[PDB]
Amino acid sequence: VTGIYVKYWIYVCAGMFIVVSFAGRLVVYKIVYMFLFLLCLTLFQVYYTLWRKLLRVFWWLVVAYTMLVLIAVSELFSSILIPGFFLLACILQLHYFHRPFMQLTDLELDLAASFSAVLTRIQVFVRRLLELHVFKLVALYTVWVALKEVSVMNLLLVVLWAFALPYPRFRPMASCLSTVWTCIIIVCKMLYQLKIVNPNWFGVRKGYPNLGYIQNHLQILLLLVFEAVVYRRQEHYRRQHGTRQRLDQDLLSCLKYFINFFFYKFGLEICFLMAVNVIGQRMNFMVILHGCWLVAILTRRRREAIARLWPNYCLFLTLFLLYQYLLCLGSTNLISDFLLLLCASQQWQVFSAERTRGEPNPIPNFIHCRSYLDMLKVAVFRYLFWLVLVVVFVAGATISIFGLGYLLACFYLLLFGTTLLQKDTRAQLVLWDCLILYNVTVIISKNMLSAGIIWDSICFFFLLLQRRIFLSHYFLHVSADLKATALQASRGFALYNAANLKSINFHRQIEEKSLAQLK
Repeated sequence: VTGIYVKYWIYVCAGMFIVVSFAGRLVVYKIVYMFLFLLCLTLFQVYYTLWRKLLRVFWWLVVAYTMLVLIAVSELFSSILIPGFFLLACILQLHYFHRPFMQLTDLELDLAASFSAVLTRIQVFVRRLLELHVFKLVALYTVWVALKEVSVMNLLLVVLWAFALPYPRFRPMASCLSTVWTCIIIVCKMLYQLKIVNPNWFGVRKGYPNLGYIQNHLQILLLLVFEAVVYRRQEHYRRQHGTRQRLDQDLLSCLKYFINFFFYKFGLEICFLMAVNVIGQRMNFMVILHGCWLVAILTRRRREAIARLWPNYCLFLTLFLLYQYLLCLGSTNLISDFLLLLCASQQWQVFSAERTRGEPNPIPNFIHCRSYLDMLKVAVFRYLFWLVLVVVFVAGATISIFGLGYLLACFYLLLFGTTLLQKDTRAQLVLWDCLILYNVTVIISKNMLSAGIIWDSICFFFLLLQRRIFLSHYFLHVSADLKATALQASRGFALYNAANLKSINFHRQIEEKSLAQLK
């Protein structure tokens, strides 16, 4: 208990600074003290050496605050309980928790196993997803900036995020510099709430309540500081304390080999899917140019020429995003377009990972006999190639103002699916590319009207999934079934002939016995 009472210092101080607002109007009394304290904590964290080594600055800030507030000054019973207890909690830390909470941060009934293992593994996955939470901080930053209320030059901070997203030379330096620029933006935000207003690059919204007009920037710089705290805890956990082949034992190892590499050879597919959702949601000629370049970057075949266009993909993203935000300035569609740029940035990052029969060999074993692969592995590998025609048909249901062509297409496919696997993969991929092209025509065609987007997008999604299947040497042994089932049919026909001959000569003898009985 003494560790929990001697370590919980910085978060409780930030809680005092967060609940220490609204003791008067916009002055140096309540809010500006907490703003300067959060800015001092930001300078201590981003100065890369005062993460826990500015106890002189902490004690001197407590000393200056208590000295000015105690030698300077129903309404006089909570402010002395606010800042009086602020100085009292600073001195109570100086007597209890300024030595222990700052010295330990140096650099020199069986739920307990699930609790500790989940804590350590959630910390590890939270670091690997704290790169992704720098991305999610960009996400919530824009989703509060351009989707709820415009912050203090929100275009500038979201633009810092915007060129921070695709570039790894920016990311470690520009992450801390973005925390510093968001802290300076919060300083300029709380310095803009003055009372001399005398009542397009400022947007002074005249913040009334003096608490709500900072939380979209205070929580933003605080999320960047939570990322900085995760980086510091990453350094601390580094100083202290599935395989691509071992997935074939159970479904949890499949989930481990999935979660480690969920975007690895899946990425550009989900990129195109998010592009499809963006084109569906945006409804603009900007989305028409977006879909023109997206379908053009689909129009070449492999994962190699498009891999050369993928730095050019990041190039048109960086050419598009800032101009789009400033042109809307002087949307939520732009927020999900930034999410699309985030997925494309992730792909542009991890494309060239050259660090790292065969697995095709246990697969004809793995079409009937597995621990738990086959129940899902060939339900994927066989019982989706028909289900795609079901979702083609329901896309032709809802609304088919012209969807009859893909009804006739799934008619041809529904007749020809037994033998289209029996084609070789060249013509298979030819006809699949033809089919996905004739799909992605119609979405941009339904963008040229100035509903029914989701079923076409889901059809497209399953089409990318089967394209991954139809390349794969994992699928070749499911395809090897079809040569056998094409060959052995006449033997089964002769088996039905022999079985019904057995039935007829089973019934003739019964009738002979009954006629003998009657005679």
